[PDB]
Amino acid sequence: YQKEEPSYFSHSPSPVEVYTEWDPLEEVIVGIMDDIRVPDWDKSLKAIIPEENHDFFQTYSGKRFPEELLIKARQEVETLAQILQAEGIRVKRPNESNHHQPIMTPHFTTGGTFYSAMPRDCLFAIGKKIIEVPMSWRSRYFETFAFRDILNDYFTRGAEWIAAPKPMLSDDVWEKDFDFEQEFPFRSIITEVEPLFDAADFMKMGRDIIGQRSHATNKKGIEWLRRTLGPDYHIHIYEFDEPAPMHIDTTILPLAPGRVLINKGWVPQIPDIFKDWEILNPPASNLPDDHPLYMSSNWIHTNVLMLDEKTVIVEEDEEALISAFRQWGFKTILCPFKHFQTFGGSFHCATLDVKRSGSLKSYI
Amino acid sequence: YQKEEPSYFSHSPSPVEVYTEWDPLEEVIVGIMDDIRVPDWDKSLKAIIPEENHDFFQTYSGKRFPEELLIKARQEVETLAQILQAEGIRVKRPNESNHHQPIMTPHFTTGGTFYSAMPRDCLFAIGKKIIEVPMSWRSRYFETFAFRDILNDYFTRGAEWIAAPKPMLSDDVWEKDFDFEQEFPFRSIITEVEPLFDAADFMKMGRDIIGQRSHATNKKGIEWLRRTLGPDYHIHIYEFDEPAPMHIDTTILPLAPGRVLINKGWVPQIPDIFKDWEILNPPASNLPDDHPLYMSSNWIHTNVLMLDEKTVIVEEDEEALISAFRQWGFKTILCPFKHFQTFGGSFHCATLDVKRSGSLKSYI
Repeated sequence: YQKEEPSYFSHSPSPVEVYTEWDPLEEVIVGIMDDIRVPDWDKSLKAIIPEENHDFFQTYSGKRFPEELLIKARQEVETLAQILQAEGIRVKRPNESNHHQPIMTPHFTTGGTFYSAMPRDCLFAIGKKIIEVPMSWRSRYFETFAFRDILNDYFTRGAEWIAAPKPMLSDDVWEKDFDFEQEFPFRSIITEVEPLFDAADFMKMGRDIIGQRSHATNKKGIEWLRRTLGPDYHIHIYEFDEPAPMHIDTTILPLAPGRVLINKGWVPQIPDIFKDWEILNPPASNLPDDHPLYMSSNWIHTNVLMLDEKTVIVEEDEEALISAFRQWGFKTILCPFKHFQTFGGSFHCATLDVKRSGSLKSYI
Repeated sequence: YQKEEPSYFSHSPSPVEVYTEWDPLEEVIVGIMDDIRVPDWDKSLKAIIPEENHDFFQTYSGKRFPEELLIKARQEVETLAQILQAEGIRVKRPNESNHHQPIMTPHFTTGGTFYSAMPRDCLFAIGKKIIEVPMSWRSRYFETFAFRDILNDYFTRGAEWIAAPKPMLSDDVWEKDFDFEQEFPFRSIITEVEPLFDAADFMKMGRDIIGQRSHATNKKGIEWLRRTLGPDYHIHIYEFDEPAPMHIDTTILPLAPGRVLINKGWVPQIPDIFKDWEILNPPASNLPDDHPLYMSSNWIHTNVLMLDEKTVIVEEDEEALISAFRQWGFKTILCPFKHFQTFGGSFHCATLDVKRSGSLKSYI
């Protein structure tokens, strides 16, 4: 009689383990800026991108961004990674890849991929799970491939590495009766044909998670996250006043137990899970009006990263915000990032916290 | 304060619920035989396709199978579907798709997909989970798309519908220095660069699952399925003497509690979980030597399907085995299927049991 084969992996604790946005950070993924590609102009971009930039994205669809802005964005994210290394944190970076090659799938084609700069959009990590999300942007279909050396490694060492079903993203994804000139109120550009969501529509609070619907995240996608995470976690969905919402990390940022940064202008009614929390309202950005912001509001400066309950990284020229964080009792670590922010994210979007020290608790 | 949005789904019970190969079958997916495509000749096919047929697969690489054979095969899977409906079983079928359109991904291209006839290969279902597995074949990259109306339906009614990370399938997926005439000892054509497996390398026995490594199922893939299923289930891996193995369902087939069909020639040492089981050795096949078999051995007739512990569907011309099943105490439902068997599978490969009545138990 034949005996079964022993296990192929050794017994090892998961290098992925994180429950909140604020526990002491131990390991983080940090995006890169390599030879990126302007995505092909379509309805996903048309619904989300600031009206003032439409002429640019239509002109450069499927081609490159200005080299001078990219060189500055590159130096800024390398500076950020060097600062995280200096704070004792393990840092992983995705690989370079060829963003400029034709892509053909059963229901769409693109001129390539997009970028590897925003790991927070394409990966969701809580507990020991790291999830490749089903993204609605066709140019982000293969975005996780650049992170695959990191993911396979986490997997071999005990991480639960799983994925939503890769979407079809046929033209059936888009609303046929959409008015692009009706900036308000929010009507989603994507339908309920399949589960879709970007990880950056959710924020982690232990046994509780806050999220929103957006042009990137539908009800099926939220329900898929609910089911996959299981009954250990509760996802609470709220609705805010931002026109054309995409990610949530410029609206609600938990910074410590009982302390949440909230975009006051877009949140006139605060989620009830914060009734006993201290509410901090961030001042407006000091960026010139001249400064290009291809893929975000003028509130991208609130997209901060917590190294622990009392330490935050914030863009170096945001003096009003920096000053506020200090009065609130936070240590500030300053980093230049305005040119990275042109490309639609700041420190939070550019990172994924995969390990923070602490256990799974309730804070509401 | 603002209250969170209610759930979007209902408390409906999962329509996927299955634990064994033999519990009374209530719902099943049955494949279709549409205008299918010959896969592009590559090293997976060279390792896996029988040597007699290499001339054909090289010469018709990326083009079609003979219509005469295809028409008969399409007839036979429709006869099967109707036979299952007449038994009172709910039958689901995938949509038609375009198998002949070029596919381009960052690390490979193909001239299309393959076929939608073998749902047992591309989907794995146990408990309430239905899983899109990471297949090693580039031509099978989008195989689950034809099934997505079924999968979306099951999901909205409560099934746990998840996926392995879609593989990169770069040329690093194959051993660069592989020699093909030394079929023994077994050496995998696919490497350990990413998790890969076909669902047909695993059989369900409640809390216990039996699987094997194959040219389509690697060590990382087995670990991935172990972790994803969790500690409710145990996967036992064994090794058999089939040359160039791809699936397990012509080698080991549990038919009822304590009764297992074992292909005696390939299994000189029986897996120890069968020490207390009755072991049924099937007789040899009845097909004439001249009958075309593209992608299988002449043991394809053991790939049977159980509708309950005492009812088995078997190919109608397999006189010896039909008689064996009756001697063993099984009701036999006969169906013509030889023409379908030419394309690599019989009843078990052609189907996926998504619901059988019963609870999770142990049979070992």
